[PDB]
This record gives sequence, structure tokens and C-alpha cells, in this order.
Amino acid sequence: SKVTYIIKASNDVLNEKTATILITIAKKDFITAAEVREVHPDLGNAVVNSNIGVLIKKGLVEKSGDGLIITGEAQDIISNAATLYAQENAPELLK
Repeated sequence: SKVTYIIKASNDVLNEKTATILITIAKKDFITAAEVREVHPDLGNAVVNSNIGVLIKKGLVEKSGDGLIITGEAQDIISNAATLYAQENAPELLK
């Protein structure tokens, strides 16, 4: 997971943890907190919940009923980030 690009496009508001949780939510619309927790065994279950909350208080994620979905702000960081990465790895990606 390419969190350095994310932390970069976020002007360093994001750390390695809030960045990795952001990608998971970005990747699956209406994903739940319980599934975000399961794909990050590395992290504490209450750590994931905290950092999801830190992402809602920043205007990057919002809750839709039971599910989690990323804001337009968040998708600017994601598209910036992936374009950065893609250009630094282009000949490796394009084969």
C-alpha cells in the first residue's frame, strides 16, 4: 500500500495509518468499519475505529447509514497520489 504518495498529496495531514485506511474505503463504496478492521490485522481494532473517526472529522470520509464512503476532498488526494506514483513507475506498470 502506497501511503507515502498519499501522505504527500495530503500535505502531511495524514500519517501512515490514516492513509492506509483511506485507500481501503476509496476502493470499496459503502464498505463497513468491520471490514476495514479485518483487512488491517496489523492494527488494533480500536486503532482502526479511532483513525476512521479522525478521517470523518477531517472531511475525507463520511458515513452513509452503516457504510463508509470518501468525500470529494479525499478523492483529490487519491487521484493526485496515484498520478504521482504512476509517473514514477510508468515503465514497470505499462508492460
